Amino acid sequence: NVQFSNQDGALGEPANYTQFQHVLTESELQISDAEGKKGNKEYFALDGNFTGIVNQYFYVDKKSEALVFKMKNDHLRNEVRVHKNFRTDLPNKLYTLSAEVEIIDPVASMKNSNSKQNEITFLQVHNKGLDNQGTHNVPHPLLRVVWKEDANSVKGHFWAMVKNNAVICKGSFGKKNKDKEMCKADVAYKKYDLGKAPLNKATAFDITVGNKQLIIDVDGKRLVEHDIDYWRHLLSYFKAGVYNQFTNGMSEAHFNKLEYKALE
Amino acid sequence: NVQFSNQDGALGEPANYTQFQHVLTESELQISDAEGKKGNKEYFALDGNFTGIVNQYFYVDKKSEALVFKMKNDHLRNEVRVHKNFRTDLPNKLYTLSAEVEIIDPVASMKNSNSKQNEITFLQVHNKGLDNQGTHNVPHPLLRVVWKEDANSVKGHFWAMVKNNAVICKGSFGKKNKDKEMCKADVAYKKYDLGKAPLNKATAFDITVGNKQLIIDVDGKRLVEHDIDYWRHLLSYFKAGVYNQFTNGMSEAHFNKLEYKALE
Repeated sequence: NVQFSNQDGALGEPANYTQFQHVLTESELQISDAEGKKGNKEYFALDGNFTGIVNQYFYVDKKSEALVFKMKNDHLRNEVRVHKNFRTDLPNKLYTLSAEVEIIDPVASMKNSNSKQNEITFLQVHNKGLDNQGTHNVPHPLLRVVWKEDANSVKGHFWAMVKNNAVICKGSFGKKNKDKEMCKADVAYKKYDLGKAPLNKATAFDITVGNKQLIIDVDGKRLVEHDIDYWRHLLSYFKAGVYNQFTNGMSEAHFNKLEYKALE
Repeated sequence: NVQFSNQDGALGEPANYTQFQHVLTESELQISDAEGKKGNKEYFALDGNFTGIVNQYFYVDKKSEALVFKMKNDHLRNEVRVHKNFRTDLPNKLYTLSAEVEIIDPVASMKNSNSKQNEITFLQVHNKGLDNQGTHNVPHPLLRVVWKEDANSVKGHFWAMVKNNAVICKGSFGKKNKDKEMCKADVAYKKYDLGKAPLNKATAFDITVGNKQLIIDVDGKRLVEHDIDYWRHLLSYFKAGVYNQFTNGMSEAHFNKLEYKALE
């Protein structure tokens, strides 16, 4: 049901913008049908060919040349997914996602939200599983970089939400773990305050995974340096865009820059 | 109702024999009620205190001073279980189980066996799981060292059955995997012929786990040297005794030597 159109030239087509071409070649698009049903998502450019992949939710702004990701409704998404499923535990192999991002009027996006979370996730490190096929996938990402509306009265900061073990804590395969100490919100996740999100300007994020480390630089400052030995068996991958943890509004993220690099 | 008895002195008590004291202090006993239900098991000596733990199934033969393990019925068990749940992937930590074992008249144990397997497992490396609590236990041991009746016309040989991935292939948590290629018998397992099992003679087994390697010496000859990078996340442990994969018989193994050694 996802439809593609540049609105007769109103919207720039991402594959035609040189600064995004290489990360698109390395990725596919995973995007919800915004008129569709909760949780739905569809995959495009499975081979990294983004020719003609553009619409009102995924496009390059012709004036700013920002790569724009939008999506509406709770738990729908719109994300570039870098194909490499990499090991996170090897000393000679480091994988880096570099973005400059501005979240556009996030307060308005959430003005009608009935969610207790009220987050926009715009960068992720997820796990594929034990192998490239997703065997024993853990349904929790290693990392969500979010814009969070209100974290105990701290308004509008970026946060890194870090899964701090490899334990399935929800769903069909978490029934035995759900109520254990390991699956408590305070144990299963480590939260890093990445500072106030500014309006009208971009913030640089550099996420480096490998050598049993999750590293995050924010505007060039090292804010996360987290050992992930516990994650060593899980092949992992990058996503960037938007994924909604709020109800009844439209999220909007502008990427001035989005690059992927593997150092082996 | 697992009961203990030295049969008024007919049977030597294992805790009183110096060559076995240390391995017992580091272990517990996991033993079926031989009159009990399929798959049953009870635990004793949880603190490594084997005083008073002896019966017709688990005792020291007074004349040979052989540590004897016996058990009857398919998939009933009688094993010592070393308590250390160790990492297998670290270069500076090696864990060794050293045994000298004779399988007593195994052909007669399996006289009336209706099993396609017809094995006696007497040494295992199993996994606890991600943690010391058994989270996400994989219900497949890394290693079973077995006496096998007939392996494609090869009779009475010792074998190392090595689980060759970390995939759950059976039970409630294996439904999604059990029919996939990774779970096929000749994919999930690597089988090492460890040579003919001699009668009336003991055989030396030295199993070393650590540094991403599973190593097995038989009579001082290096017959298994298996990379176990795939297992790196699974805390693992040693078992020795008898575990029956054959029907309507009594297994019996005699351990002249049983030592556990951690080199950290």
